[PDB]
Amino acid sequence: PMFIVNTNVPRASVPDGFLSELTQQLAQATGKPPQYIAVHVVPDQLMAFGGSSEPCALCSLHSIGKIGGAQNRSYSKLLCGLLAERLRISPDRVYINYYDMNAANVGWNNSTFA
Amino acid sequence: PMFIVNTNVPRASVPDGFLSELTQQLAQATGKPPQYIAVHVVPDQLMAFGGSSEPCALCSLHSIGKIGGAQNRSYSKLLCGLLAERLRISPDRVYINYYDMNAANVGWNNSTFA
Amino acid sequence: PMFIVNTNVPRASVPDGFLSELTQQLAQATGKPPQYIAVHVVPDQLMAFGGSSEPCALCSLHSIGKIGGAQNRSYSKLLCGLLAERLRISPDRVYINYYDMNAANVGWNNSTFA
Ligand SMILES: *C(=S)Nc1ccccc1
Ligand SMILES: *C(=S)Nc1ccccc1
Ligand SMILES: *C(=S)Nc1ccccc1
Repeated sequence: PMFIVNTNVPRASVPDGFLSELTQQLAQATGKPPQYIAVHVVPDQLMAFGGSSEPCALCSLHSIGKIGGAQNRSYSKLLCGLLAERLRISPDRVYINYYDMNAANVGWNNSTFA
Repeated sequence: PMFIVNTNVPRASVPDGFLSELTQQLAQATGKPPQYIAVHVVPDQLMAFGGSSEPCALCSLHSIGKIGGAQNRSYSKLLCGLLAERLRISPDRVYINYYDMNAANVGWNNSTFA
Repeated sequence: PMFIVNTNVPRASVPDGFLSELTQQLAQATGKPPQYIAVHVVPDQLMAFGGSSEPCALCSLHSIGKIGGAQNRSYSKLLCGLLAERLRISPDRVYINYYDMNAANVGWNNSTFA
């Protein structure tokens, strides 16, 4: 799986260890090996949520399976919790788009996962 | 909707009020409350369109429904119009990817919209 | 088609000519005139792959059709090859998400491709 967070929170407000914590927590939540988890944090963005420039985030999670109603609710609780506790972003100012990728549509190591 | 614009136009050429204008115009265009709308503008990018580094944009619009042939043509006229007027980007150097998201695949406020 | 690369490799390590090379190589690979090809490279990113911040890349390729098992394997060999040669990123630290877009869901020039 891969997780991207885009936020208007400044770079200096992203704590040491944040990418490592995301990696560990995503491994735990998806049950997948941390070796293949990718994470990407993009601070200092020009963004608004509900017309307001208070702290917010727009995120994506891509996974080959492990995407669905109950799973995505669990991921949202986990990820909004992390964004609130580490970046001080209110959960009601976060969107996360979930993508269930077909293995044939994910490239890696000169080939695909199919 | 959530609207993201990535462009090689520099930050100083993005006019004051642009995020709010995008929010207002998308609210009016989708018939939705502005409290739902998220906007994200990413200037100063290293990009090319047709091999040329003249002003261009790569964009995404995500919505839970309200995505379809006629609706997407209307969004494109609106959004290319704003990019032309405000960022001086030719409409034939803009791509907008439209995504019809399922409510179960959009996280918000510790849960999803399902 | 549109190709986006997000990487932790620094801006100075992206060769002059890289966007033009990507455009030409993708034109040849997708069978499309280069006038339609968009490319976007995002260096200096805060990212990790497998918990490590060694060079890595997270990419996307969007196309109206011409996406599938064998085609995507060929794109992955091409694109991982270029990232390895030009940016010195190991192919096993690259993900490429492939998206088969419907023509009605791609805006361009005040309308869509439908
Ligand atoms: C998870 S091991 N990685 C992943 C899943 C889906 C798309 C890209 C990467
Ligand atoms: C477009 S109104 N944005 C949107 C719709 C539904 C849920 C969240 C955001
Ligand atoms: C290639 S003609 N351009 C393209 C394909 C898919 C989505 C956006 C742009």
